[PDB]
Amino acid sequence: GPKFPRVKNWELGSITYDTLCAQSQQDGPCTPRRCLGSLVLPRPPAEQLLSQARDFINQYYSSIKRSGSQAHEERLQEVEAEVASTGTYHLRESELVFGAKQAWRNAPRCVGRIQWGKLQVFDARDCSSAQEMFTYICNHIKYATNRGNLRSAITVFPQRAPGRGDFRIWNSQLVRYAGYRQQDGSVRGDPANVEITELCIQHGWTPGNGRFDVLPLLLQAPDEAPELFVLPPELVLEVPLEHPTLEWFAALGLRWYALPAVSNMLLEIGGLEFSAAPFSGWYMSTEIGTRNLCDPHRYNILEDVAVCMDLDTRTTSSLWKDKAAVEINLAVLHSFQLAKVTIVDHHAATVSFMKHLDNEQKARGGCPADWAWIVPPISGSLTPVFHQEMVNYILSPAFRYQPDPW
Amino acid sequence: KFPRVKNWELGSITYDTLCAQSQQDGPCTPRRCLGSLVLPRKPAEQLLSQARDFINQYYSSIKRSGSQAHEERLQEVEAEVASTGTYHLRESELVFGAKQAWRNAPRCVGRIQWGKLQVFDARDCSSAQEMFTYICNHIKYATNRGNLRSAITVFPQRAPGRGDFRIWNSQLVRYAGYRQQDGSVRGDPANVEITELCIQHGWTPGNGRFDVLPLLLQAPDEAPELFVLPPELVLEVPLEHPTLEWFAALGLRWYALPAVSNMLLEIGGLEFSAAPFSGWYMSTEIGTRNLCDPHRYNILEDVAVCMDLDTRTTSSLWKDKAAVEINLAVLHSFQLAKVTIVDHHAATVSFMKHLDNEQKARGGCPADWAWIVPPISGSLTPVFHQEMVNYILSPAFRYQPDPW
Ligand code: HEM
Ligand code: HEM
Ligand SMILES: CNCc1cccc(OCc2ccc3ccc(N)nc3c2)c1
Ligand SMILES: CNCc1cccc(OCc2ccc3ccc(N)nc3c2)c1
Ligand SMILES: C[C@H](O)[C@H](O)[C@H]1CNc2nc(N)[nH]c(=O)c2N1
Ligand SMILES: C[C@H](O)[C@H](O)[C@H]1CNc2nc(N)[nH]c(=O)c2N1
Ligand SMILES: [Zn+2]
Repeated sequence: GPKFPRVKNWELGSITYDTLCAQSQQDGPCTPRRCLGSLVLPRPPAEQLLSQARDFINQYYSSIKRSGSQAHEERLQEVEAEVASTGTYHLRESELVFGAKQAWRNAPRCVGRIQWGKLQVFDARDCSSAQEMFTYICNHIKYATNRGNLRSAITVFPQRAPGRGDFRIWNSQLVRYAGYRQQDGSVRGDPANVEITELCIQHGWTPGNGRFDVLPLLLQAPDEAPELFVLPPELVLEVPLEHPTLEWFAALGLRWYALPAVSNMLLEIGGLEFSAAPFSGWYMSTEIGTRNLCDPHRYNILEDVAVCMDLDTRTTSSLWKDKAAVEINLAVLHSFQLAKVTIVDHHAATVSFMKHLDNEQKARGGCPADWAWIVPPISGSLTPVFHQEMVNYILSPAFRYQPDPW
Repeated sequence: KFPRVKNWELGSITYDTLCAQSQQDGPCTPRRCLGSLVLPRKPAEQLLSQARDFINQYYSSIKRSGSQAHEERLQEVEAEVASTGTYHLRESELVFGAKQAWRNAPRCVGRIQWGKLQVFDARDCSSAQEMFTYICNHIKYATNRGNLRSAITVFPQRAPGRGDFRIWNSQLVRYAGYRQQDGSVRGDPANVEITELCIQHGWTPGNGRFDVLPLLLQAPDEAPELFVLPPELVLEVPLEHPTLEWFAALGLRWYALPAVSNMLLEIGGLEFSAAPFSGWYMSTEIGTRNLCDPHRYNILEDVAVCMDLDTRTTSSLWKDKAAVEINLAVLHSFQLAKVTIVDHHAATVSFMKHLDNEQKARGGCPADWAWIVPPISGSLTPVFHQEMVNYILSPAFRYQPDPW
């Protein structure tokens, strides 16, 4: 009936319509001729800045129920004046907080959005050096880790400025394991991290040689070479992996870090671009257990675990990969619980997401979601989100990919 | 322009140029992607263009493009359409058309097999009784005592101002779903509606969990007729587990032949409303979807209790552990019964080889990532890490409304 996408849940038979998608002011990669929804990474003039700024200020005043008021029209005139004399403008602190949270809420690929209202926003817009960035980051890590009782947080560094260089954190995460290319062609540690490891070495880092060496931070303040900073070990909480019934699993010496803190994304609010704005939550167990440890192009431990479980690895039909993978995931969950470090399994996460979808249906008339990323990498059809159709679209404020600084 | 397509495990890049041959719209627009939706929301010059395109594909396929036979066949089609508003395919064109529709099916992980398809021409069918004979022969051929062979039977095309030939069942073999008035369903909940239609058309119902349904067959503008399949034609595999001796005690079983019968086959603008086709099962369809889906037989909790797993909490991954044992039971049992089946690992591996064949052959291959990636162990298969482009090519299989 209504002129909006109809959206079905096939488990429950329930129907909704997404009206929120009509607020998208930015095109995705799909056309009526072909769907490109499965691609990971598909491919200012003051007039364009102003329309984005106005849109965000409207968003802000709506959220505090003062839409159309005197303070709304004054903030609008102030932003236009600011832009008129300087080419850019600045956010009030409470505007920054609302934007950072709206950006997380708007992120289609995040299954953890039930939590979006509980985000601690650290304003670091006064930072003027790389040393100072290191201080802010350390504080963030400390606050976010909270000795294993993890708290969502984001630290926002100064925005892109006309005729000045960007604040950048070169590492893709605040905590990452080194990946050392060996003379045979293979990689010790995390192959995902080969490039960043070699950049750290060029910049003067004395390299380790373990499978789990924590990388130093490479931090770049405006118009300056990046500087190297070693994280003090006591700040970086790690969890050794053991299995509840398989006693040998502990002998593998596997481990992972507690804090998933992404640091290379661009946070865009009202046309303003924050090139350095690391944020962190807590892991879903399949991220560590299935992706980081079992991806063929990552740690690739599946065959090793399977051999220890004495499975038949000469034939697909023994389901040795599925069997090993479940035990690895169980080890991740059990170890994190034993260490009292916050973690969530893929069943509890997806159930909480279904609740999130129901909330946003009422609050906003929809919720942008990327099915391929929301559905977990193991046990897909055993979670409720698998049977839930989703509509994917770009809303702003937004977290965005950005080119590597080198 | 043309999509850049990357495999994230191997770092290799292709470009899809096949998609430029798509002439029919999908559901997506640049404002929003609707790729996860299961079903679509909803003259003579048009028929002539689709007809001309298909004939061109056919003569190109046999390397005789431009031949005298080619030019004449285009005039034949043009003469039939100008005179009658429609036209008919020759058997060879139909055989080609059916294979191309399979080859073009973006949701099918089994397309490495696309050239090996037996095509039965049932276009000289005039009654429901005749459709039944054709269907029984199809099942007999396809089943082949456990050595499954892909096949399709094609019934008369749709015609203006006449009802359609239809098989009302979604698959030729399906288990009944009886709704007990205390809410629950005995049997397959996916089939409650078809089960009820059968009963009021005069079927005496059973009361088991695996009662094979009769077929409702409809000749144009006639009420459908009921036909019970000869029990010897329906091959079933009882499920047991290689190590859990209690598993056989569950009484689980499934049929060998996945034979879809409600899709529409479109070739060169002609529409075949009844064109059932079958191949063989991939184990996850039975183990994960049919037996473990919450809105199907939903046996996860039962198997979990038998394995003495901690059902109290999600963090024990009881669901994942039971699911794996069920899929293992399916593989073991089909293999023990000498019935064709492929596991999701072998299947996705063969699909990758297919993407590669098709890249060289046609410059791309339409694929629906959400459907190609198996319902358990997604990222442990190569297809997970492969980007895919989805679009509609003709000839094609399409959904069509339920005839009731
Ligand atoms: C609090 C617990 C959280 C959980 C369990 C969670 C879970 C996830 C997961 C599993 C993914 C998929 C990423 C992958 O597979 O590599 C993801 C993506 C994402 N998350 Fe969340 N998240 C959480 C908190 C946050 C926070 C605090 C933010 C930002 C303020 C955030 C923003 C994002 C963004 C932008 C993506 C997409 C990244 C990309 O496109 O590459 N998440 N999240
Ligand atoms: C020979 C072995 C075959 C295998 C292993 C196979 C595998 C599969 C699987 C796993 C699906 C997903 C279906 C679901 O989840 O319900 C599928 C879908 C599909 N298959 Fe195949 N298939 C085979 C043969 C065939 C043949 C012979 C045809 C037609 C000539 C065909 C046409 C299709 C079509 C049109 C779909 C999409 C159905 C829909 O959208 O509902 N397949 N296939
Ligand atoms: C390989 N895909 C791109 C890529 C590269 C590096 C990290 C990353 O992770 C995304 C991401 C972002 C935020 C997250 C928040 C919480 C969490 N558990 N995982 C999260 C994962 C994604
Ligand atoms: C969109 N409705 C989903 C739906 C409803 C009814 C049957 C069905 O089966 C799809 C299907 C089609 C062809 C197949 C060929 C081989 C095979 N193993 N499974 C196959 C599965 C799928
Ligand atoms: C090709 C495909 O898009 C790619 O492998 C995606 C699929 N789904 C994903 N889902 C999550 N959560 N994270 C990922 O990196 C990916 N990768
Ligand atoms: C909502 C979602 O698109 C829907 O559940 C799809 C997902 N992928 C699937 N994949 C296959 N093979 N079969 C299916 O029925 C589905 N269902
Ligand atoms: Zn799309």
